[PDB]
Amino acid sequence: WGYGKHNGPEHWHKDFPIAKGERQSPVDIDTHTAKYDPSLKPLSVSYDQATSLRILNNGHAFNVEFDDSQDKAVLKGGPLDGTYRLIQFHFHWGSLDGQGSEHTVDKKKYAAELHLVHWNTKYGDFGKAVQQPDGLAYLGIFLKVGSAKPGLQKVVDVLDSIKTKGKSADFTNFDPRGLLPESLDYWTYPGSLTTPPLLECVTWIVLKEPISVSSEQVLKFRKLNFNGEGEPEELMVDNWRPAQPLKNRQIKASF
Ligand SMILES: [Hg+2]
Ligand SMILES: [Zn+2]
Repeated sequence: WGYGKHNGPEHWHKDFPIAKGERQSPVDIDTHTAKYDPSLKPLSVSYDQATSLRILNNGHAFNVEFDDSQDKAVLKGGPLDGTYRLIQFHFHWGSLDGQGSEHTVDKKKYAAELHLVHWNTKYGDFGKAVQQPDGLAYLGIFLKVGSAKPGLQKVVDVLDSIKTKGKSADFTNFDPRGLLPESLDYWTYPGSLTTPPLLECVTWIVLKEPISVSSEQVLKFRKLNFNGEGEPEELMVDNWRPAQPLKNRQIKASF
């Protein structure tokens, strides 16, 4: 699988039949159809004790991994029931500033999309959460081109080190709190992973307010390689999956 024409999203259904499931992600968020649910509690993000370990190029993105052997960085409140632990974060960007996001608002697409992945700690490990309908919690944050995001530069500088697939580098003392928008207002719906296995275990929480980043910041992303070292260079761009059918699902708003 990949994002090319011969291994693109439109071919995933052959290896991952679930790609044609009933609760697939991403979806288009129709702000007029979204239903404001008053009984929705405020989001609770506690990343003050977060501990990043490394950054890795897995061939379809770059992952910032965190230490989740303890309730260091947690996500609770909101639509969620219990504690969810931060395991890793990654992005989805385009070839141009006109595309890159997996999620869209009123059919609009952003430069990129930040996804912070959390697993329901009553399941004890990550591997077991994927086996549950409420095993994961995803924080979707949209990125627009404008002013530079200061708290994102550490990441942008290390990319040269993980240019190719398989590469990794130590990445400690990184505070994810520098990547959140001002407001925690969100939309929530039942979904899945936007990459194979495409398991339908995720509880989506897409924040309303986007974070701006500079054109030179987004450009560093696009300099990454899908390919492994010593292989023909295939730039890591357009690593996003097209919106899927909501199929009866309902998208709720906290605002
Ligand atoms: Hg699941
Ligand atoms: Zn993602």
